[PDB]
Amino acid sequence: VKLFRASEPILSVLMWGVNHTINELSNVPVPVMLMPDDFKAYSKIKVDNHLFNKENLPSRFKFKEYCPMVFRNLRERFGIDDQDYQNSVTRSAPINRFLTTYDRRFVIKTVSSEDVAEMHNILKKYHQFIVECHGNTLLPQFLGMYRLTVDGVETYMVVTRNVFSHRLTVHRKYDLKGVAREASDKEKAKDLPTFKDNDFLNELHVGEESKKNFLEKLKRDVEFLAQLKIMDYSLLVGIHDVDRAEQRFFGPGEFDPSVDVYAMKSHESSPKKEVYFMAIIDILTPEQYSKRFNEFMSNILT
Amino acid sequence: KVKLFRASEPILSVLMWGVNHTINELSNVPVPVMLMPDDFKAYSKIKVDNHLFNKENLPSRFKFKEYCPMVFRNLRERFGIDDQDYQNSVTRSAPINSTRFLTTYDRRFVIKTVSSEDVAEMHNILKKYHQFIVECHGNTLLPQFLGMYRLTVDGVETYMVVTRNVFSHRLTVHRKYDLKGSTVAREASDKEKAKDLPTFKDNDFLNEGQKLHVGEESKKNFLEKLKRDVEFLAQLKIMDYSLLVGIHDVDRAEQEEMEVEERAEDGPGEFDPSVDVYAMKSHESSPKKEVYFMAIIDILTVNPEQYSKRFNEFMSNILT
Ligand SMILES: Nc1ncnc2c1ncn2[C@@H]1O[C@H](COP(=O)(O)OP(=O)(O)NP(=O)(O)O)[C@@H](O)[C@H]1O
Ligand SMILES: Nc1ncnc2c1ncn2[C@@H]1O[C@H](COP(=O)(O)OP(=O)(O)NP(=O)(O)O)[C@@H](O)[C@H]1O
Ligand SMILES: Nc1ncnc2c1ncn2[C@@H]1O[C@H](COP(=O)(O)OP(=O)(O)NP(=O)(O)O)[C@@H](O)[C@H]1O
Repeated sequence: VKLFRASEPILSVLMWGVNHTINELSNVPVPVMLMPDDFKAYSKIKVDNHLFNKENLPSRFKFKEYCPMVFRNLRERFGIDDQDYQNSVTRSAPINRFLTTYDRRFVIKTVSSEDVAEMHNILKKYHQFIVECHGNTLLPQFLGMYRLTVDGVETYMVVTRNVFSHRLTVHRKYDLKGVAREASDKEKAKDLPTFKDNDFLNELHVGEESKKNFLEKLKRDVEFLAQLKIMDYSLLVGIHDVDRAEQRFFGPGEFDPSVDVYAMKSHESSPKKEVYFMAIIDILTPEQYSKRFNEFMSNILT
Repeated sequence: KVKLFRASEPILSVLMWGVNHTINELSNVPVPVMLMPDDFKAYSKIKVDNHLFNKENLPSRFKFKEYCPMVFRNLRERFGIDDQDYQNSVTRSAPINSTRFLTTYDRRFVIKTVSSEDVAEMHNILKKYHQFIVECHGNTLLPQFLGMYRLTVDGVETYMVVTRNVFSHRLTVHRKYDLKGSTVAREASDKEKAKDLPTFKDNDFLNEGQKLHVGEESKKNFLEKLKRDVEFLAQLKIMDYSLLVGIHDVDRAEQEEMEVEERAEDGPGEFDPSVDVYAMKSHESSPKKEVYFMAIIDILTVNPEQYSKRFNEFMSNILT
């Protein structure tokens, strides 16, 4: 029995909604190819309950899903099962605009109508690239996109794969832009600092073989982004120090590569034993920035 | 596994979609200790406007509304009907027709199109009808109401009520009567009489000498329901409802089926009573071995009191 209990009503609708669309999809055959109309398509449902089912949901709400077929394809191409995706959103309320699913597998980002429009502008080209690179990318993985309507207010959301491990704690964020920007004495007053380029140089050893696959990947992504006149991303980086973690059951530095899709173990010949997470984030908003950024990352490996 | 909701008309698709939708929704909703007053004023409404998506069987745009869902789920429970079952009967394959007199593909349930006025009359009587199904434990010749819906397709509204079938989902009806016990000439038409399975009326039955012989403990259970049922209806300003009577001929049912097997080369007279709920066997010492099906239908200078009494006498006499 899926109650849709959640702190905010808007969260209840997101749960209700992901549940609804995925069940509905399980009844729509998986086609032999996507079609052009699939990229212009959506699903809209308006609910009006009167004296019924009022416990966790609002009685009146709308739920809209953009290009359901495309995103179910992307999901597949990212090795994510629909039932799993559904369980991660519905089984428990997502948690703390930036959300994670209760199990930390997926990130839910609130976005503007301009973003949704930008998404539409890039989606076919972006899909074709996921095909061509067989899902092996450092680009953000777009899992679904929705418009919720609660109390006449519209809210747009994109679901992506979390960059960080869903289990392994993180101990240092780095948002790497590639001009100077640092961390705020106000932001450094928080438990998990979001440091930038300048702070990174002021303060990663994966080997020479993973670099030969990371950079292979990263450079092709950055190319594709340029040609989309997309600029202003970051590369998000995470660090998990194993030793500190220690201070039936899993173990230290133990992770599932098919789940924590961005996770990289450290070399043997390397200072502390740690697990890194790296992927490209925030792409919804060219060549200079791609050369200037691609070079910054390459200068952070050995 | 995949439910296409494929059907002869878009309206039936939407019917399938909607029964599927609501039963599924309902599965996420606990089962209450009691119903509350508002449960009887309650409804669910859904509006779908898909665009370029999922258009093979459903329309892109439709509405589905279910009346007092909690109250019908409860009716279903008291009539010994699982919601998953009910749902599979409506959604596994398209219902078939006889819009706008359908049966589920498996002949368990009947879907009747009704009027707006009918839907109103259901609301009027619903609180009373429910309480009646309570004190009578589900034992009644009255219609078993399992659901009530409004469909909107092409901006047209269609009202439908689901009942349990009076007839067997398995055994074959070879003859049927619709009886009111009226004073007026009730006979089947020239057109009716030439139909495949004509719906005969009071005077046909009478001028035909048929009695039904069910034998005592059956006759008693039946007549007791009838008295209680019709007295309930008369209480609720209800008139013009009929006793629906189907006859099944076992012998003819053993030969007809023996014709399919033969041409296909190129128990008998019994039924689960928990399923065929209005069926009674013919009396041990009767001519033909027969199964009857009898229920009241159509409840949505004569007044209701007199019609209740009258109807009851005629009915109480249709069978020895
Ligand atoms: N896939 C992901 N996995 C884990 N964390 C993520 C993921 N995507 C985004 N984030 C986080 O979500 C964040 C959004 O960044 P936002 O920093 O607050 O930038 P900002 O410009 O400084 N704030 P704003 O004023 O709203 O523009 C960062 O903390 C990211 O680490
Ligand atoms: N054109 C419409 N658009 C949307 N809703 C409508 C429309 N027309 C009728 N309705 C609603 O559909 C209903 C269902 O039919 P209505 O039969 O008379 O039921 P009711 O008996 O009035 N329900 P209740 O008051 O609980 O006894 C109406 O009351 C309206 O709520
Ligand atoms: N529960 C039921 N099971 C099987 N048949 C039913 C059931 N309820 C009603 N019927 C049908 O109802 C019939 C006669 O009345 P019903 O007519 O179809 O309403 P009506 O269309 O308003 N009046 P009419 O069509 O002229 O007889 C029978 O022939 C049955 O086919």
